[PDB]
Amino acid sequence: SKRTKKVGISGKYGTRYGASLRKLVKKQEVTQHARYTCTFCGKNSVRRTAVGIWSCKSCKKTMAGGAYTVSTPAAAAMRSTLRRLREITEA
Amino acid sequence: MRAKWRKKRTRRLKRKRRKVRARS
Amino acid sequence: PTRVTYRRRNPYNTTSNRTRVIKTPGGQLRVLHIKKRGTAPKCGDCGIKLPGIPALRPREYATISKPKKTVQRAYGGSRCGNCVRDRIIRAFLIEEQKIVKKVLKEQSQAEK
Amino acid sequence: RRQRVLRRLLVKYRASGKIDKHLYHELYHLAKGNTFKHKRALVEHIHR
Amino acid sequence: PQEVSDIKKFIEICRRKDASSARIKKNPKTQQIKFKVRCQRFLYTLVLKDSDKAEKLKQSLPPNLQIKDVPKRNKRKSSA
Amino acid sequence: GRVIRNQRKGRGSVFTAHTRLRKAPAKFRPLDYAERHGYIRGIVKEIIHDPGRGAPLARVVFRSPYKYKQITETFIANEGMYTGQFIYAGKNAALTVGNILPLSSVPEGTVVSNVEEKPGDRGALGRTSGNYVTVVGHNPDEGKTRIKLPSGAKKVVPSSSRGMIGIVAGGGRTDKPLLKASRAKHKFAVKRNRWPKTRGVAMNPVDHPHGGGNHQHIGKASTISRYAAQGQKAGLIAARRTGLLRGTQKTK
RNA sequence: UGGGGAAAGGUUCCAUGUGAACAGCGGUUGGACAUGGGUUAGUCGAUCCUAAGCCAUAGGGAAGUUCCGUUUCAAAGGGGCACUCGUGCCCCGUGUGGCGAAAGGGAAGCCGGUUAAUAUUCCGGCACCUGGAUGUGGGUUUUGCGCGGCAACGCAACUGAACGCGGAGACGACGGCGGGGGCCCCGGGCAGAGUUCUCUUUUCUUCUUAACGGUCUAUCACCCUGGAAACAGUUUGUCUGGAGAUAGGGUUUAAUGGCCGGAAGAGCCCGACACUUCUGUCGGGUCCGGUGCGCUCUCGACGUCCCUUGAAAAUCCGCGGGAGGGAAUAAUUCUCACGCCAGGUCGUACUCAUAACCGCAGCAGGUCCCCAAGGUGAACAGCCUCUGGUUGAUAGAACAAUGUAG
RNA sequence: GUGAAGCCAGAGGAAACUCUGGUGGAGGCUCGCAGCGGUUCUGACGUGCAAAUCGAUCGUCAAAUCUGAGCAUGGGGGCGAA
Ligand SMILES: [Mg+2]
Ligand SMILES: [Mg+2]
Ligand SMILES: [Mg+2]
Ligand SMILES: [Mg+2]
Ligand SMILES: [Mg+2]
Ligand SMILES: [Mg+2]
Ligand SMILES: [Mg+2]
Ligand SMILES: [Mg+2]
Ligand SMILES: [Mg+2]
Ligand SMILES: [Mg+2]
Ligand SMILES: [Mg+2]
Ligand SMILES: [Mg+2]
Ligand SMILES: [Mg+2]
Ligand SMILES: [Mg+2]
Ligand SMILES: [Mg+2]
Ligand SMILES: [Mg+2]
Ligand SMILES: [Mg+2]
Ligand SMILES: [Mg+2]
Ligand SMILES: [Mg+2]
Ligand SMILES: [Mg+2]
Ligand SMILES: [Mg+2]
Ligand SMILES: [Mg+2]
Ligand SMILES: [Mg+2]
Ligand SMILES: [Mg+2]
Ligand SMILES: [Mg+2]
Ligand SMILES: [Mg+2]
Ligand SMILES: [Mg+2]
Ligand SMILES: [Mg+2]
Ligand SMILES: [Mg+2]
Ligand SMILES: [Mg+2]
Ligand SMILES: [Mg+2]
Ligand SMILES: [Mg+2]
Ligand SMILES: [Mg+2]
Ligand SMILES: [Mg+2]
Ligand SMILES: [Mg+2]
Ligand SMILES: [Mg+2]
Ligand SMILES: [Mg+2]
Ligand SMILES: [Mg+2]
Ligand SMILES: [Mg+2]
Ligand SMILES: [Mg+2]
Ligand SMILES: [Mg+2]
Ligand SMILES: [Mg+2]
Ligand SMILES: [Mg+2]
Ligand SMILES: [Mg+2]
Ligand SMILES: [Mg+2]
Ligand SMILES: [Mg+2]
Ligand SMILES: [Mg+2]
Ligand SMILES: [Mg+2]
Ligand SMILES: [Zn+2]
Ligand SMILES: [Zn+2]
Repeated sequence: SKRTKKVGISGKYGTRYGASLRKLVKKQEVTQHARYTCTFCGKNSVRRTAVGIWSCKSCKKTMAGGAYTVSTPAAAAMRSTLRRLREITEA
Repeated sequence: MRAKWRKKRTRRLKRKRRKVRARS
Repeated sequence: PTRVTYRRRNPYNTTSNRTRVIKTPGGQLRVLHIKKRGTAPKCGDCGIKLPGIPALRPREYATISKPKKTVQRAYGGSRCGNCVRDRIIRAFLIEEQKIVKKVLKEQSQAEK
Repeated sequence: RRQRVLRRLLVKYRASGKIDKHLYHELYHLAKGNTFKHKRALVEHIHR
Repeated sequence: PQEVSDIKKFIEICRRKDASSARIKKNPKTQQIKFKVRCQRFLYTLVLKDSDKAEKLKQSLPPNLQIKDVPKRNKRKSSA
Repeated sequence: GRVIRNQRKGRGSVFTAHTRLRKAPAKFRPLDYAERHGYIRGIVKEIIHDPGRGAPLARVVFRSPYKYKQITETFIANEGMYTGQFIYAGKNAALTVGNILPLSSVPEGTVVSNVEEKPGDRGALGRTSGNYVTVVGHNPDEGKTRIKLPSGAKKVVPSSSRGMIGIVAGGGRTDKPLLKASRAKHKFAVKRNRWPKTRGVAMNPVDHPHGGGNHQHIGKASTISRYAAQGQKAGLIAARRTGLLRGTQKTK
């Protein structure tokens, strides 16, 4: 009762656009429809509305993030480095 | 209380006072 | 099984030609034209519909008595009341912290 | 049709008192799964 | 048109400057009596199940305004 | 021949920009005394998406220092901003993500966005989804700052310019292929009409310099000089080199 | 091939009469000819507001007819009071034009009848909106501007200047589910009609209740008590819960739901009696249930898709703030009930198509919408039927070749 | 008509994980009416119904589908999936 061998979510495209393109689109699509835990209220209800907007269904807060993920490794490393630099320099 | 109804209400009082002025 | 016809000059179904089918005491099926449906006002902060306030078109609110358009408390309209409770609590605690913050400065920083 | 008939039976038993909530929740999820074919098979399962 | 709940307010309604006329309608099948008075804006109606109070009210009300008895098969001015 | 396609776009009749669904442009506040000497604060009300663009916009509410009123503006939201935040603007503002402070008051190594080329033009540099600029060094005397642009270029800007801390939201928008004709057609359609693309070799001699022929070919060098007559710049314009980029790029 | 509209046509609409011409044959008939008649609005539209866009003003070009420019290097405005009398003062100031939708936004009318030709307009009955004027009833006040409920909130009223905040107007496509109106279907009863060699407690038709009000209810949501793991509640579709579930008790948005007025006095169906006409008259009836993946419209809670997130303005309401004004014998700036007057201008006939529009024409062509019965059947497939509408396209006799179609 | 993610129940294994039955209703998917288009018969007519029509057979049919009104671009100029 798996209905698929390896194609997964990107089975709606049938036999078009090529295997490599379907694999590339599937890898990035899978992370866009999932659900993520809210950082403020803690409940597991946060979903994507627009290209860079994610909102929680419980506390109704909305946050601006990446295109297909709440946060980016570059932005996380930049926030962490900026916090470290500020606290060492001014304290 | 929109201005049109307030305007009518004060004009109505203005005439009530003029009538009192002519009554005295 | 009689069929019906419009009674006005507009022949198109353009979200302003709202109709209902009625049967008349004369034994005929005609059409009666209706206006649009009013929307209930929402809260200023949270955005939910206030209870106890009717939903009418924006012009009909000028013919209704005042007590039917509000609720007897502070911020009667446009605020649900949970937001009012939040405002009261926030205002009191913020002013209390401002008092303690201001009192601390003269002794701990101006003793010299 | 089958889901409403089964759920109506389960709520009737819970309200009357023939079964308790611990058995109710388990029977609810077994009814959600394709386990019970019909009304007689379900009532037999409660009796057993 | 709006019901008047009790007997008490009918006489004040009938003793007004704009009470143009009034009429009496009787329903034999349902054993019912209807009292109607016509003002400028509304048509007040009173419903009575019993018959005894009808005549007493009829003579108690002021004689100034006219009262009709609504003949059957009401017809227009032109001949039937 | 007739006028070629790329000359008609300058008349601005059919090739204009669609702007019905855009509410306001994105700019900073005007430079004022309060932000030159101290700081002011504002609330973040909403995070909205406007058509034809990435980098979702943010709605911020400030007070009025001179009158009993409030002024609304529209900024570009950096990744990590959320509704209800207090944001600060001025010379003495703290150094956190989302704050607006003059570019002089920043230690080396910080990334900013929506930087003004000159103080008061309300943002010129680095305002696209996932891009930023980095400070390189300061010149305390004869105030000036060296910066590095997203393209790799280096620049010198006056020390009184402004910038807002963080990285423009939107992440890696251009990684997945559009994969479908519709999605691209919508993207260009919402901005300006350009989605139909016509190859110059398939054209007619009256229409395009590449013209016709019994075989589909150009017939002449595709590199066009820097100073050429209007209607001739159709091809590789002022090319310094040509071909696949094998080695490293000398330009920096 | 029915009943009505937008664009377009302009009397083609109705009555009476008729020699010639037209209707590719005839004609007593006609969308033809001649003589007369016919289109009534505070509630239906235009009138109001803005959209893409167009044109004045401040300015700059061009020998010039004129081109650019729409808030731009402009000294660009409006609110109140008292004086016999306009002519005297006192405040605010960032901004300051017009045109542009009979399918966008929008204050208000329903039923029955009536003419040869018009009616949501005319007549009868019963209502509503806006603008403008005034008096009674009731309410509040000597504690000067209301009471009740812990709460969600309630009631026939129940002060609010400058300025400011908010809501409604105000919005995508698709998928299944639930409530309501109309249509369709089945059973019983009262009337009338069709068939009958034989059968059929048989087949068919009518059995209706408007706008506008009163009263009792109907998803979501919210409030109070109490504190959950042997975890619980629960949708067709797994969401919800110590950021407070189950359970018990309440408040509220939403009638196209039940009853009462309007309203049986209406409309409809039978019977019986006069009888030139003018005219009629008198008797009865106008009910009770069921069913559903049924068709159509509407409302509500969910779900999916986007590098596509799906108008603006006029107009209307509540609040924060506290300017001014006002009684103890009456005063009253009470959004409550009743009561007085008025609501200007233009379109309204008819067709909307195998004859009323465009194609040289009474042309097998082209041209934007609303309503949508029974049977077979998966079905707006094909075929037969009911309401309604036609029987109009030059005809008569015979059946060779060659043809067009089957 | 076919049946993508998500969800429920059962079975196997030391584990990592693997099987079975339902639920669900995605796709510039598919058969096929109205609409839109116009491949073949090189059919009919070809001083025709018609200065481009008629019949049978065909392509697509929930999306780059079809369409009304208002506005903009004017001749060496416009517009053009060419
Ligand atoms: Mg105001
Ligand atoms: Mg690549
Ligand atoms: Mg190409
Ligand atoms: Mg070619
Ligand atoms: Mg050339
Ligand atoms: Mg060349
Ligand atoms: Mg080639
Ligand atoms: Mg007709
Ligand atoms: Mg005439
Ligand atoms: Mg003839
Ligand atoms: Mg003749
Ligand atoms: Mg004749
Ligand atoms: Mg004769
Ligand atoms: Mg005649
Ligand atoms: Mg005629
Ligand atoms: Mg004539
Ligand atoms: Mg109107
Ligand atoms: Mg105007
Ligand atoms: Mg001009
Ligand atoms: Mg000039
Ligand atoms: Mg206008
Ligand atoms: Mg309209
Ligand atoms: Mg007419
Ligand atoms: Mg009238
Ligand atoms: Mg107030
Ligand atoms: Mg709209
Ligand atoms: Mg339904
Ligand atoms: Mg009724
Ligand atoms: Mg409960
Ligand atoms: Mg009744
Ligand atoms: Mg009767
Ligand atoms: Mg429909
Ligand atoms: Mg009048
Ligand atoms: Mg028609
Ligand atoms: Mg024709
Ligand atoms: Mg013609
Ligand atoms: Mg069947
Ligand atoms: Mg059929
Ligand atoms: Mg006909
Ligand atoms: Mg013929
Ligand atoms: Mg013949
Ligand atoms: Mg022969
Ligand atoms: Mg043959
Ligand atoms: Mg397809
Ligand atoms: Mg065709
Ligand atoms: Mg053909
Ligand atoms: Mg041929
Ligand atoms: Mg021939
Ligand atoms: Zn949250
Ligand atoms: Zn609230």
